[PDB]
Amino acid sequence: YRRIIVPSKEFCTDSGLVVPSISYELHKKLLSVAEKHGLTLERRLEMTGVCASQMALTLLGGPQRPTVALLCGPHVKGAQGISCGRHLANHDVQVILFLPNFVKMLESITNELSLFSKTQGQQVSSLKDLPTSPVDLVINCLDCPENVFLRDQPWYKAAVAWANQNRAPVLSIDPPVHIDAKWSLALGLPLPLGEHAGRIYLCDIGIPQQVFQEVGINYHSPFGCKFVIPLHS
Amino acid sequence: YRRIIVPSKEFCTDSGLVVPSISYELHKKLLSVAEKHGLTLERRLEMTGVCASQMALTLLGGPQRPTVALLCGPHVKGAQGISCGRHLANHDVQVILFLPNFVKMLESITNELSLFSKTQGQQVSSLKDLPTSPVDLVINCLDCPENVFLRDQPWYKAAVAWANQNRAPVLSIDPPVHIDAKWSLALGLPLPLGEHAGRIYLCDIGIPQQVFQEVGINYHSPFGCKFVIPLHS
Repeated sequence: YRRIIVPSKEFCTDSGLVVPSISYELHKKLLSVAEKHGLTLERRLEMTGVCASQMALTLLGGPQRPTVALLCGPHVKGAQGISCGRHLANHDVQVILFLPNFVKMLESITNELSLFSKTQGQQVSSLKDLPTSPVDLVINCLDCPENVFLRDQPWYKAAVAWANQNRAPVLSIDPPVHIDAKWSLALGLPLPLGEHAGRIYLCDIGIPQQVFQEVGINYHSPFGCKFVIPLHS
Repeated sequence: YRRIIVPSKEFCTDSGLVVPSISYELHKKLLSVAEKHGLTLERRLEMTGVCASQMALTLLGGPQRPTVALLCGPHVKGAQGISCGRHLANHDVQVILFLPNFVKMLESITNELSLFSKTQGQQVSSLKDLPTSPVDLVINCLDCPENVFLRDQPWYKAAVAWANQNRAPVLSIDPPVHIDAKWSLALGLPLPLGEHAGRIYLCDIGIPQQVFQEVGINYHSPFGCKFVIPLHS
């Protein structure tokens, strides 16, 4: 039944609990309020990396080491990818992180890269440095909602072309609404993601119940004991 | 076999991998270097809360709601308990958090309580406000290594007495070396915890391989695909 009421796609859990989508703006408002009450970006980046890497370890079978190609953009969504990549590298996954070069440094990127640099992971700026043969998993964090001209950039188009030619299944962490992912990972509550997001999962990102209430969402947890759950149309 | 070499108790994993203890001083050094490289306290508090709550949810049976009494001190170890408590509350566990009153405020406590206040959790400063009947789980975060006189304090002795009389099993998150815990949770690498720690588990707190090397530890992950693992003598 319906325990989450928003003030547009609707999903349900394995147990039948309805989880509706929220708009980009309401998701942004929710996170801002969460941040005001002490759930900082750095905290969320850390938790998102742990919980995403747990999901990806499940996708990798979770018993040579499996190989993951991580495709990150120069934005906060790409920083979430680097966190996930560091946690995977910490757990003996062969991680190759692609991130194009840029000039305007971003705090979250700088911080995640600093920790990633101390792992056995490989950071590359060229798509040619990525494996030729299909990897076990591609993780896609190339696109960000705030960069409307990002999808027109040659570097982006090449990265997408690389993912399509590799043949490994694609997990997209926190993709935008408008690469065909095998799976996609929504955070907190889903945006109205469509068929190109593939199999949709939801990740808990630490948001207390009353933060939802403050933005006019009547929220009850759809997670049970799990931090990442499958969602169905 | 031995893939973790330190410059004192030794544990092993289910698969036979040897995990040695390290001194308090080396553990402190390890985390300081981790911090220097961007693994801030706030990130670790969030991660520790997630992974400890995941462990606690397994102890709770991982399916009325289960009930947890959280006993925290006015210190960083107590802040780790509050983090675990907020994550449990987010997952529909009935959480009652004990923290005694104090005057010298602490950033980590303040930030964790701010988030916990927005959950359905209950914060209390009196032991009489805790259940009269056995709860499902007691989580102990009462003691901290930095305070040698803490155990002499009436408030602490009372809290320990409360835990001993409740009948519920006790999980101790990150206890000091010198309450008989059923299980204890070590972080990153274990201290030489003895028999009063009960069944010892190790939690991944997100520390990259090369941070260990910088403090003289030849480290290889004992975790496999798990973020919390049981250790045996």
